[PDB]
Amino acid sequence: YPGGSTPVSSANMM
Amino acid sequence: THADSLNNLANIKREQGNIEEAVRLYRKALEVFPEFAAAHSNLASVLQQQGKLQEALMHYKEAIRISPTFADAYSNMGNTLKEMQDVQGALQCYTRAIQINPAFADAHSNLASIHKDSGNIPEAIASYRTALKLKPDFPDAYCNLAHCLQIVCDWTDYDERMKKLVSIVADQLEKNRLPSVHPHHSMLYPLSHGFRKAIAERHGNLCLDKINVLHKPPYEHPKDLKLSDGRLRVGYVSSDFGNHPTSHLMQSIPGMHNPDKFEVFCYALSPDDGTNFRVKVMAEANHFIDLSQIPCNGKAADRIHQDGIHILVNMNGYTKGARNELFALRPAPIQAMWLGYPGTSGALFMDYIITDQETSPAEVAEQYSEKLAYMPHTFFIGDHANMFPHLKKKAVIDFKIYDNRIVLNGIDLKAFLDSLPDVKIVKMLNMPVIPMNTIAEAVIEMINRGQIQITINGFSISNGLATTQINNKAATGEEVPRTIIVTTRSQYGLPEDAIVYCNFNQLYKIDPSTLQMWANILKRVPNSVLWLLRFPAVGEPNIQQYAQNMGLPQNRIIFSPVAPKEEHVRRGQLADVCLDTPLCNGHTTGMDVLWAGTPMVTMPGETLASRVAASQLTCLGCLELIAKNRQEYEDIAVKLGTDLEYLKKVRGKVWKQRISSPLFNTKQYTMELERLYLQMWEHYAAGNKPDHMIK
Ligand SMILES: O=c1ccn([C@@H]2O[C@H](COP(=O)(O)OP(=O)(O)O)[C@@H](O)[C@H]2O)c(=O)[nH]1
Repeated sequence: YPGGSTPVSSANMM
Repeated sequence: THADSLNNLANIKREQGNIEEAVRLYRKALEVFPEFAAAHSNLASVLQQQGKLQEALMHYKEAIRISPTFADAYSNMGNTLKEMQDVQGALQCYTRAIQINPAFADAHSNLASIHKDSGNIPEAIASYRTALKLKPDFPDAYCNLAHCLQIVCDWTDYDERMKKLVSIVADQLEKNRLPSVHPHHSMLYPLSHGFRKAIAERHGNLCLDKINVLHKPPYEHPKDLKLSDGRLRVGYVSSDFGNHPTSHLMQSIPGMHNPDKFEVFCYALSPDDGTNFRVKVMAEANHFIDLSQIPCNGKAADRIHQDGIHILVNMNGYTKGARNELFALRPAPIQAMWLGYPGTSGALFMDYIITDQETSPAEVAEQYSEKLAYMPHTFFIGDHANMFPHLKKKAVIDFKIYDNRIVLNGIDLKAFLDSLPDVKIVKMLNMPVIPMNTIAEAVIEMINRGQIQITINGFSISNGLATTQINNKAATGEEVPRTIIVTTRSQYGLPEDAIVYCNFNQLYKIDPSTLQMWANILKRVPNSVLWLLRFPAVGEPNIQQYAQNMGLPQNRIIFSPVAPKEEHVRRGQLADVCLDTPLCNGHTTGMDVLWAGTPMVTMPGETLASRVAASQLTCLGCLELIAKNRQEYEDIAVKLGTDLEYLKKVRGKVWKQRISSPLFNTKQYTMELERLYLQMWEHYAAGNKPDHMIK
């Protein structure tokens, strides 16, 4: 969120 | 010339797979001729692939000195710094590479990737297009660009884009090169299930290749439970023990395991982030092991095997922070995919995927490399009852009876209502209603003036938009709020007299067909708005343009900023109905919306990711919200928006069943998980290879 953070699921690097 | 032949020999032994001899030979080349740019650049690449990044850096530094026009070395060194998490350094290197050779397609793509990974999608999009200008045939850049376009809902030439993606993957699989579409993204594009599984398998193979060079023998696995005093040793491996959706789902599970029959080991792949989520899992697991401190996958796998793990649980799959090499080493006799990754690992080292009959019907077992292992209701779970107990009950203020215009929630809400004279109780538990009098005016005045909180009869009444200013830990879901919180349509600019259809997912889950479905629904329900999130903000103007092209005025769609965790879940109470994305459902997001008591309409597809919401709804006991095709999805959505008595009945069902069904019951979930674990174990103990556990 603006001013903070909202972690989400995301892909690993490749 | 002798240095030349030495470098040649090194290359050969390298291709053979003998990396140690290759290194020995590159070094011999350097010994003979120290200023050999190619030997340095080759040895650097090799070291980089071995995960010896600091060492690779030394040689990249040599190469760039010797050959100052060596753009390739700058670019490659950039890749190494990126892997070392030196983001500025890597960018500096890509920038130099493009300055040295402006025609260098790869370097633009790598620079685009830094912009992407940093969230700056438009600059990412700009650099990928430049790459593709330079090199039209460039799978990595095309596919990475496609994902950027997905994130911001840019659907220019979408159908041809989707066809090209499929064609690119077909060609790469055929020519045995690592596909440019990431397995975690493969559900977004119309690839066959065969292709999606094959992409996953290619990633699994990457892990196997990495661990094969450790030349470790297979591990001897326990054959019974005698050394563990009759207890099954279960290891949960995750990079997400901390502030992350994964912990928001399962943080209560380790401490709910029955210690008489299970011994729980949590293997963290991430350092401690200081949050209560990490505190909780560290406090409640029988054992907590910080593998972030053990970078070597060989030493880390040794650690897991030494602990005597019977069932090792992969909570990452192909997501950030994963170390699937640990599973490729097979330190445990049974390894299962669970919860974190919504697709197949495609990998031989994974035995099971924990799922259910709604998510993964036996008919589609072919989509998975793993054997199916069914939980009896849904495999999905969430920690909402523990994190957000203040949302178990609600009261409303009648400001003219609506249940979602002006809402109160709090641990002490009953006591507050009891201090109030003229409260009416509408039967559904029950919904108390506060009349539009003095107390109710003071509340709306707070909201209108942007005031943070007020006091009424000694009770703390908080503006729901201001939680970070009142208690930041309550805002993120690390603590239960200790004040009474007010949530209202006016806080978000939502119409007081219309039906609100919401969807709080990241925008990448929406596609043209989905938005068209939504547009059709809005057109059929005059007094209605669609409520979406700036997730990210740069997606907003793309959605709006497509909506306008569909004949929807700007005011049919309302955007809100992404909010802190607690506010996000709490404001779901303001919606009438959630319209789930068919391409990739709400998963965590679906649980969030249901905890608010908001009916979600879904159309399950064929992939795991497209069927999760229907599984949640089925467990919940709301079969009527599951559509078999687009027309039924629209008809269901429109009936909820227009038959107000039906709407009331359905919302009432959701509201009651989030408690009375198994959906949010973490104790029941843990116990069913335990039953499944024992099935897996008895099967293996009797000397059988994994088979479907579909009771
Ligand atoms: O305004 C919002 C919208 C979402 N979320 C959270 O953001 C995360 C989204 O993660 P992801 O995309 O992986 O969700 P999923 O695909 O599982 O639904 C979830 O934890 C939501 O609870 C949030 O905190 N505030």
